[PDB]
Amino acid sequence: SMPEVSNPSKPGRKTNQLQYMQNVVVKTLWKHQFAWPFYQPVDAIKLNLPDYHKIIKNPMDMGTIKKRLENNYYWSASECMQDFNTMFTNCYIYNKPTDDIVLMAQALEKIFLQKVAQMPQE
Amino acid sequence: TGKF
Repeated sequence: SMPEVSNPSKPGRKTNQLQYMQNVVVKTLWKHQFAWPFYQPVDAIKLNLPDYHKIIKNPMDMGTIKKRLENNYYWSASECMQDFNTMFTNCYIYNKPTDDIVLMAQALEKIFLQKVAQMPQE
Repeated sequence: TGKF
């Protein structure tokens, strides 16, 4: 199923960094011409990737990340950054080195890190 | 199989 975007038993809040993650990082990446394969969870049935969940045990996508930020799901920007890293790393692990989507992920991840390098201090 |  889709990853959880809310959890009443997980401590969450909205920090200055987390608002930067929502209003600068996600916004910048979402507008990128390479971002669309990351907008929604990988649908291994629709995409005919029958072994996707054999190889990838912790799926993540930008749609989930954006909803978690909207729900104040995270306690720290660190947690949100790790979700982005999981999303990109999953793509490198599952797909072929020569696939377009790997190149697209590499260009998106570089922008993600550029923006994180300018995140405000907590 | 695979993506693209």
